[PDB]
Amino acid sequence: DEETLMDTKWVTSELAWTSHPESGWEEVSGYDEAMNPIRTYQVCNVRESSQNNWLRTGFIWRRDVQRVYVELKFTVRDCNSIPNIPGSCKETFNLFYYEADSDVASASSPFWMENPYVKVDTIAPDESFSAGRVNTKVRSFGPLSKAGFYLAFQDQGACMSLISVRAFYKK
Repeated sequence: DEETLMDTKWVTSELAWTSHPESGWEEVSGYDEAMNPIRTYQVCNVRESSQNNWLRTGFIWRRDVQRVYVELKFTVRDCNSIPNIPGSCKETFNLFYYEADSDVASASSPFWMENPYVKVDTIAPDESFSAGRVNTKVRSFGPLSKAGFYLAFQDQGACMSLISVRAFYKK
């Protein structure tokens, strides 16, 4: 038994998450594996140096949940399949969370807050398009003690697409 706290596939308009910088992660009209229309995020600045692209979700109320699970579905381009690629190309991204007692963040505020985004994990693909298949990975974090949290993603020079994100808890 499970309950969903947030799912990107619920959204029919726009996620309108916060990209820092704007030239990094980009929201796009996309498709899941079953060709449901859904909102996706992508980033692929593979020929530029010094990439540190962050993306932060909206605020998610945690209820009374101690440990949150996060299901990510994503695709990654094999670095070595990209013509004349610099050696800095990456194939992983990082997942973080940020606990808060209220929706303190703002897309107009500076991105970095008093407390750190706390790392959940470095996420690697099982398969990368080179052809490969959509990757599905589940990670968790906690114990939580504040009213809610944000999730956040860091790219540093990969070419990938975040197809969906679902935060849930196990009952």
